[PDB]
Amino acid sequence: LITNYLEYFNIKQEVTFTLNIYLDKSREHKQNFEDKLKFALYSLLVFILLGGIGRKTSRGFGSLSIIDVKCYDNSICKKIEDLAKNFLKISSGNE
RNA sequence: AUUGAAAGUUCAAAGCUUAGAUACCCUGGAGGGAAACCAGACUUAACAC
Repeated sequence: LITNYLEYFNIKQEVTFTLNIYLDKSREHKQNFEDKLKFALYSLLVFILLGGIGRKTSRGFGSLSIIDVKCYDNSICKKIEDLAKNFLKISSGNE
């Protein structure tokens, strides 16, 4: 009971992680792979911008924030790289 | 009324004897127990005011 109670307080502030994304190229452009993938990368950006990880993300906990994005295949993601660079500096709320 | 008449190719007799469907021969080669999946959802009640 004490272990179960004390583990609950392992809450840290500012957990920082690196999310790598690998891609299987062997899975070809079957019908619409490239656009499906681009839409999925946009969905990932929208997740990083509007959602969080873990429990009760609907109440602010686990809120995510971008620190650095780096593309490695421009032809697929170079419109997500900059569009996420669009969040490394936010002067005011209206912006 | 004929170079005729008469005359059982018959009798006895084991397709038997010896003889190994045996000799050589890998159920082996190839093949990812993987694929997908949020430990998460939410506060409510009571009376006082």
